[PDB]
Amino acid sequence: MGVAQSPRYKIIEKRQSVAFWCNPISGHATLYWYQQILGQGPKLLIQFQNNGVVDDSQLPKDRFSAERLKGVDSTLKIQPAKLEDSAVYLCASSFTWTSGGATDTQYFGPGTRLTVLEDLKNVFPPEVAVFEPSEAEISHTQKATLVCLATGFYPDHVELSWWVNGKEVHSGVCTDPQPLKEQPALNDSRYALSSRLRVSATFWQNPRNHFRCQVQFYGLSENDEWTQDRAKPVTQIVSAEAWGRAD
Amino acid sequence: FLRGRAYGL
Amino acid sequence: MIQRTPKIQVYSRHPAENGKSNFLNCYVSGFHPSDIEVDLLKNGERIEKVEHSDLSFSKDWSFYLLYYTEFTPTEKDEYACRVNHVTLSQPKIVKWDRDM
Amino acid sequence: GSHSMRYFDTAMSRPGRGEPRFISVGYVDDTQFVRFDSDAASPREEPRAPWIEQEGPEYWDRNTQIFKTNTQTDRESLRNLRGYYNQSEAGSHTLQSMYGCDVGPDGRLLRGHNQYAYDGKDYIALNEDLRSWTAADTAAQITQRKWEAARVAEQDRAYLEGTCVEWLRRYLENGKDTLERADPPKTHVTHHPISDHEATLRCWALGFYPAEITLTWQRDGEDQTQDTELVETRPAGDRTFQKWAAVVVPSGEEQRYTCHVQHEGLPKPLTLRWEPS
Amino acid sequence: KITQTQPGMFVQEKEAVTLDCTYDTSDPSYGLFWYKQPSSGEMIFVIYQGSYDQGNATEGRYSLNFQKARKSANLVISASQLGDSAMYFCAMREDTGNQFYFGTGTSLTVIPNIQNPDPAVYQLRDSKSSDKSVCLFTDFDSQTNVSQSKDSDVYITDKCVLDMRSMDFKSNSAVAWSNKSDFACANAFNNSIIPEDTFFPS
Ligand SMILES: [Cl-]
Ligand SMILES: [Cl-]
Ligand SMILES: [Cl-]
Ligand SMILES: [Cl-]
Ligand SMILES: [Cl-]
Ligand SMILES: [Cl-]
Ligand code: NA
Ligand code: NA
Ligand code: NA
Ligand code: NA
Ligand code: NA
Ligand code: NA
Repeated sequence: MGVAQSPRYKIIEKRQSVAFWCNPISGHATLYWYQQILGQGPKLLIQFQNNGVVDDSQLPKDRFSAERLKGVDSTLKIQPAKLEDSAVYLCASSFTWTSGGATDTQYFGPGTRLTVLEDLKNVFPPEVAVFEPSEAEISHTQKATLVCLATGFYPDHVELSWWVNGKEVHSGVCTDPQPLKEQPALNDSRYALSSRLRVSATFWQNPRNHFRCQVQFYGLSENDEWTQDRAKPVTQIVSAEAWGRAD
Repeated sequence: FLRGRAYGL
Repeated sequence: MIQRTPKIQVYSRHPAENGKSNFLNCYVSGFHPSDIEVDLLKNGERIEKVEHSDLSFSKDWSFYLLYYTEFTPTEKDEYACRVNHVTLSQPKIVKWDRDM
Repeated sequence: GSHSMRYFDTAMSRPGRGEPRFISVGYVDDTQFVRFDSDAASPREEPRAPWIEQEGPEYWDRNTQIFKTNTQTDRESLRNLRGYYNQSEAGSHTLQSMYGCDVGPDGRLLRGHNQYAYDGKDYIALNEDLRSWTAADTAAQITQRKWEAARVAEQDRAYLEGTCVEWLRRYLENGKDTLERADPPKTHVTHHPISDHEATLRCWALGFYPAEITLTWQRDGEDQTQDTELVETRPAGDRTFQKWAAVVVPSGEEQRYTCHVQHEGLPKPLTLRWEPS
Repeated sequence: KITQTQPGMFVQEKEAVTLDCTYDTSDPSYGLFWYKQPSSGEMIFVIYQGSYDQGNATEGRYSLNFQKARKSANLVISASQLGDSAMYFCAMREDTGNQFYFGTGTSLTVIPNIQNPDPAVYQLRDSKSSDKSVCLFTDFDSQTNVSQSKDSDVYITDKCVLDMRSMDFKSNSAVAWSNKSDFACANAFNNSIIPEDTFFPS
């Protein structure tokens, strides 16, 4: 269960429209939509009790709308999107909203990250390279740090993850909280993001161990128009790999 | 202060 | 009980003293369902501008109303309360009686 | 002293006549303080007590929101109810709810109420423990199941133990001059000759608050009841109450008859007799 | 109105933190809610306090220091882990109000008690494709802050905490890179205050 939402990321050109879907905790009568601008907390857009509105005073007049036709499933829509709409759209559900007790507490979904761009032609997939650990690091600390560099991607719609022998690895990992503007001058600047997987010296030196660095990019879809020379920057997995080194 | 009824009979 | 007949009481706010200003009440109560028509009558003619409490109900679920009006009781002015409800095949009229 | 806050709610469908009638009136003890009614009834000229008016327009907007919101639920309630009882769309039906909290002298909860009636017959009630329901019949059992699955008792317990209590205190503080008064009954006995043989003695209690009162006739001290004709306690219309007790007595025997009033605002239970003035 | 001041907030591992939050209500009855938002910004509900409940609210390592008269509802995180960062949001639900009022949010970074610093700047040779060369300034201690470079074509990240859980080991790390030919690991962090005992292998 949990509050479900779709999609996780979406790129829209200015003036286009978006839909956001949300599925409340099964049986929750109340459903809220929030907008979260970068740097702020969530601010209520609209609230539903079963299939009816409780409050929508903060629904941006005539760009934003929302239905919950059958008091379950709900949908948030933005028709003409402005750049200012770039934000995370969280929905949340609860049993009640004025009980004045615990059943008021709101459980949020994963949220949808919306990025509204001036032109879709500025969207780039990441290029990702693995960097093998330095020899000195092995013969000094008895452990090997692989470094992953995901580069030249835009917008900031990526999730980097390490894969050791077909298994996504929880621990010994370090991804930057924030990307780097590869050319701080330009407004729409492509991004860089580094990550570290430190394993033991033993584990790295075995050449039957497979270290794969994976970047999930969320970009354009099949339905997005695209006229550039390079291929359309679709949602895709760009990944780099390395084997263990005996040395 | 009124009470809220979120769940019908 | 889907249907309950109204209890009507017609009385004054203060004990009636001929010539002194008062309020005439018609308390209509214990009825169900809610639809009801109440009129205060002075010598048979309907008293225009009567104030009333709006529909509420008791712990037994039966609804109640108070229809009241300002009035100066006189020796031979005859007040009454006409009430119509689904339980009444015809409008019930209760004469005001000072002693009650 | 001790107090009660209660709300009385109604939703009456009116097929082919208009939209359902939705009413919600609140009382602290025997004082109406707030009324919401889908049938508007004047430009928000809606019977608010002065000490509610002092609460902001935010209080008022919010309670209005909850009301409109409640009507919405209650429409769903009506629909489901006639499904449970296989009733056609054609009939008019009434849903009623009664809820609120009884606080002690120390402003803490004694009892929480929350019960429902359909077409003037009890349907479902929140038990005293505020954790369970009694269903009046098979139809109400569907409601009960639906409500235990959806944890409604918990939502209602929260209102009754939290919001109800806390606001009732806020109300009792702000309206102390009104709400804490106990107006004693102004009493008297009148004589009403029926014949040469008999006469009605009428024992009156006027202007009292709260409505709780006891009017009893007695003979030499020995109680009646079978012969005492009570009338239903009734509003004066000035936020005060009236009741009278009558008994028929053989002429000459008036002094043998005693009226016994008993009221909250009366220091000691009073005795009256007829007195030819 | 919620006011959680402090731009950010730091704490040692295994230590306890207080995240300040002062509300403004005037209502007789209301509720207070704390929510945490990690990277990958999901809103996780942590703790609830009703203005009327008797004992203060406790939930696991989370605790609400609710002071009605001073109108403050500080969140108390005890025995802090690394996974406690996380931006934290304070929210008030007041009977009279029409929404959860969320604060601007306080970010809490949890510093690891770095347990034997051997500062090093290693040079990671490529796997294959990428004209870059990557420097890893690693194993340093919590007292050192990494500055991003003053030169156009050199990118330097920011201290990031590795957790090797299995081996109890925790490691601070920072990465730098460039395409420019005059870039070696020696001068990579010449804009940062690196420890005097920083190892530099050739
Ligand atoms: Cl539905
Ligand atoms: Cl009228
Ligand atoms: Cl009508
Ligand atoms: Cl309808
Ligand atoms: Cl009407
Ligand atoms: Cl305090
Ligand atoms: Na699409
Ligand atoms: Na009857
Ligand atoms: Na009229
Ligand atoms: Na009473
Ligand atoms: Na009575
Ligand atoms: Na203190």
